[PDB]
Formats: sequence, C-alpha cells, structure tokens
Amino acid sequence: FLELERSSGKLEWSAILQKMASDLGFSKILFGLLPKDSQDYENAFIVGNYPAAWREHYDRAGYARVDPTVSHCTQSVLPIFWEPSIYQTRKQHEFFEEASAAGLVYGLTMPLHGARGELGALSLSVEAENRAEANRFMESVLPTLWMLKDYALQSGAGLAFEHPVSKPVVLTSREKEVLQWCAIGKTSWEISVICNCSEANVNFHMGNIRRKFGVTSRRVAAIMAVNLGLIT
Amino acid sequence: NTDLKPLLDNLRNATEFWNLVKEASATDNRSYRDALDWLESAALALGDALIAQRK
Amino acid sequence: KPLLDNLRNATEFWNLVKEASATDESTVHNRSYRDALDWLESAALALGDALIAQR
Ligand SMILES: CCCCCCCCCC(=O)CC(=O)N[C@H]1CCOC1=O
Repeated sequence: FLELERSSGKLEWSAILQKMASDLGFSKILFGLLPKDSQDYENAFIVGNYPAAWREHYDRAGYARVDPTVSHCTQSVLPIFWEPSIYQTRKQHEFFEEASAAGLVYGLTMPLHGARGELGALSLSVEAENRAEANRFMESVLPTLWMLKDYALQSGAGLAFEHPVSKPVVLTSREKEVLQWCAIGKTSWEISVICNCSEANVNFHMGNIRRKFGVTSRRVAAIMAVNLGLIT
Repeated sequence: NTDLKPLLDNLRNATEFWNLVKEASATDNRSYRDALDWLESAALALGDALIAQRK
Repeated sequence: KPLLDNLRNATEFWNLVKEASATDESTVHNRSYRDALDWLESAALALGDALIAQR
C-alpha cells in the first residue's frame, strides 16, 4: 500500500510495480514511457511482466499504430477499459483476437503525462471467468490504482531515460536456494523448515541478498533474480 | 562538517517507517517484514559506508 | 555520535560473520546468527530514533 518504495534502479523499480500489481490482484502489468517530443514507440522505455513473446510480436508487428489504448493516451488523461467497443476497425479486431491469445483480454490502461512532457501508458490486466466479473473487480480497486499511476509516473520519469551500469551479482548455493523459495511466497520461518536451518539463518541470508541487489525488501529482490534468469 | 554520505536520512526514513508500523498494535503481516527488511538493509548500507573511515 | 561506531562494529561483525557463512558449510550457527541480526536492529533503533529529534 503506502510503502511507496521508489528505488534508484530500473530493475528494482520495475520489480516494485510487478509486486504491487500482483498484490492488488492483477496478473500482468506494463509500463511504457516516451520522452517529451518523441513518437518512436519501438524505441521506448517499456517494462513490466507481460509475456516476452507477446512484447516481441507486438513491436515487430508495429501494434502501436493499431492499438487503441496508445491512441487514447495521446488524446486523454482518463483511463480506457479493455471493452469490445474500443476495437472498431478490422485491424483492431485482429489485434484483439491475437492479444487474447497472449492473455490480455480484461484490463485497463492509465495514460501517463509527466510534468516535463513525457508521454506513456500504464497497463494492467486481470484474470477472470467473465468480463462482468473483471469489470466489477477493476471498479473496486480503481481509486487506489488511480493513485498508483501518478506515483509510478513521478518516480519512473527520473529512472526511465538514464543508463546506469548495473554490476553483476552472484549468490552462493545457499543464497540462491533460499531466494527461489522466497519468490514463490514462503515466509522466512517456512524456508527454515524446508532447508533445515534456523530462522535467523535465512533472515541473515536475505539481508546479504538484499545488499547485493541494492534493494530494501526481500520480495522485490526475489522477482529481480528471476527477471535476469537467476532462479526458477 | 557535512560529508558526502546522504545515507543517514535514508536510515531516518527506514527507522521512521518502522516507527510508524510499530504503532499498529492489535491488528493481526507483510508490512512488518518489509519494515524490518528496510531497517536492516538501510542500517547495513550505512555500516558499509561507516567502515571506510581511513583514520 | 557514540552510536555510529556501534553500527560500524555491528556491520563489521555482520561482515565478518558473512565471510564465515561462505568459508565453511554453515557449522557456525551458534549464537552468532541471532546476535549479528539482534545487534544490527538494536544499533539502528538507537541511532535512528536519535536522528528524528533533530527537526
Ligand atoms: C504512449 C505509449 C508509449 C509506448 C507504449 C508502447 C505500447 C506498449 C503496449 C501497451 O501499452 C500495453 C497494452 O496496450 N496492452 C493492450 C494491448 C495488448 O494487450 C492489451 O490489452
């Protein structure tokens, strides 16, 4: 909730968005941001947990020209919901069918307009059995996610267009062991009985792991490792 | 003097966040863990900077 | 002031025990896992609360 932890790195900042999206109930989340007077959507700051196969197909097909939500973001500041009414033309109909194969059927996108002219979009998708159930859930968390859009825009605008040199991290056999167990949601005590160690032992290892990544929370560091193909 | 280590204020925010989460008495948490993790990580980050003293 | 050195010693103790936690496969549990964790929190809590009285 209000633990507005804003890091100084792209990877951690992206991990906190995925952490907050899953905590709210959303399965997938995407954050896009473009500099002031830029119109090149392929060369844009895009982060999140969308399927990598879908993101690659999306850019190769130039879907930013057909996608109705990015067109909506250039003209409005109000959200647009992934309703069948937003896909009008024939190309947008094919876009909806293929996007669903990637799992993006229900959701919404929040248009981003920064103070220095940045243009972007924050997309969140939800898994539900029907559109009526999905629409009821998104309406329940719509006010809280409305605040998340502006907080992610203000904190993300500073780290979107930098190019920091990340230093490679490597963990011991024990550290990489307790981290993948923490990634699936096991608390510190539960990892102690699985690995047959004390609870202070696993808490000591997570502290070293969090310093190696440069983070201030274990759950954020856990999803960061799987982003670089380190665990699972 | 004022050194080039704006980490003490970082620890102040981590301890104050722990100070805010400690007020929730009788609430029956993931917020407690993050508060402790931030406190340990912030204090440990200061300590690694607090050992490069060089006399 | 006489709290920063405590954090400096607690971090170096944490840093010494972190080298011992990857020099021999554990076998160094003892009181050292808890006290290293216990010492870090106490140093941050005493130092951190002192950094909030200075508005
Ligand atoms: C102002 C846009 C900045 C650049 C953003 C590039 C587009 C990234 C794709 C995106 O915005 C997520 C999205 O629109 N998902 C929709 C479309 C595909 O699946 C959905 O439901």
